[PDB]
Amino acid sequence: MLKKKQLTVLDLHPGAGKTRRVLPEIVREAIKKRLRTVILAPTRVVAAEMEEALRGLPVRYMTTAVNVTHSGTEIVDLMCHATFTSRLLQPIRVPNYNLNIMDEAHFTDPSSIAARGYISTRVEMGEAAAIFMTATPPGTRDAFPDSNSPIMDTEVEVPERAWSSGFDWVTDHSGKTVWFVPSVRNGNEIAACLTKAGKRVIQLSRKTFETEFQKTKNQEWDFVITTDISEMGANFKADRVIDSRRCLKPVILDGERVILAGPMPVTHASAAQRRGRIGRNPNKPGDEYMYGGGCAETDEGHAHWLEARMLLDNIYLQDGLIASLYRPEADKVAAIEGEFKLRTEQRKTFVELMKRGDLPVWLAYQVASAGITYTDRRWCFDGTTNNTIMEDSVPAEVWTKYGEKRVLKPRWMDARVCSDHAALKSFKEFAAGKR
Ligand SMILES: Cn1cc(C(N)=O)c(C(F)F)n1
Repeated sequence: MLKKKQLTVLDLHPGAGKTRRVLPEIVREAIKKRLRTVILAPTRVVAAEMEEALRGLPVRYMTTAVNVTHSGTEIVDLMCHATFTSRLLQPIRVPNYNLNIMDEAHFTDPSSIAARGYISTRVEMGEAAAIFMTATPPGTRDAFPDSNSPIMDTEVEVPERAWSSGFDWVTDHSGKTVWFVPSVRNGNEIAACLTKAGKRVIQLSRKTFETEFQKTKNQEWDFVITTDISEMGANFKADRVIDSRRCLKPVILDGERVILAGPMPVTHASAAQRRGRIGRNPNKPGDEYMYGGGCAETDEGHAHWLEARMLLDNIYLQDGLIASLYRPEADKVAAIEGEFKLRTEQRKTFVELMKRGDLPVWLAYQVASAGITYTDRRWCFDGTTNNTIMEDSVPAEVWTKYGEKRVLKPRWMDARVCSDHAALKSFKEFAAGKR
């Protein structure tokens, strides 16, 4: 695996020990061979788990999720996917790693797709080796891969709203269930229904995942309601998955706005990862997977792949060369390489709108490319009428940095800024000049 110009897809089935058994073997070998190595975790939670698997090996943890005193001498770095791409974007020197290891390498967030693109391009250039660890590489068509123990698969109608009758099987179960919903809002409704029926429910989503995931260890629970973020290496001591088989797809319409389309079917890779939360313990056969729809290749035209191009157009590789997306996932977007390359000052604005601004990549790009500076929030208020953001069926309002109450009506409307209460709260703070 370790030879220059090699990219290896380590596609052992879910729970086959890629992270806890194989990875430390790869790391030991890398250190013996004096290969400057990076290890890329999808989440802080995974980073912390990796620390436990690698304990006693000389690894620099470039994350506050791990409390360790480094020697200074480590030639192996560990950071999150997002942190890697973030450092590439910024005017900070990122070592040209000889070996690049991506765990949970199916992650479809823009920064992860961009990271794969950059790393695979380095490998194709002859510069580096890489190892992508995932049970579900890009374009997999198998939603039902092998497991540590047999799984009972059943196609069944799964509720997506509060119910009073007709789904007794949901609540009659005495074990622990992980339930994949397509959005925070939808999970909130199902969670409230389960709570009303006497169940203990934890909810997980991107923004809450570190904090809330700990509750799954510290408290007793009957249900975990989660979005697709729990596809990325989240482990639960569960005996059932309920899978709506549904997700939201950000879609750019007319180059002009972003909508959250669907809910619509998940990919085969996502379904397999959802399912792969269970069947993990060879001493507990008969874990259940209840699934409420089919799969489809809904990554096609999904905005994350275009956003990944926006990231990659703005990462230095060599002169004017631009990294390509990783070949198996490169046709998911119709983009011209370099179309999104920004001049130095607009690039810095772009970066800052993502990093400090916490805006979606697409939105950050619209603002930066328009020649707007990071602190200039006039664009949050001067959109067309149909860009009015609504909060409880009334237009959302903030007090501007000038102290004037105005309706939130962004010049570029990206649905992700108001997909749930928390998101809209954050966008309100942004529009007000509060970060
Ligand atoms: C990516 N790449 C750039 C060069 C070069 N230095 O101009 C070469 C090699 F064939 F010399 N590969």
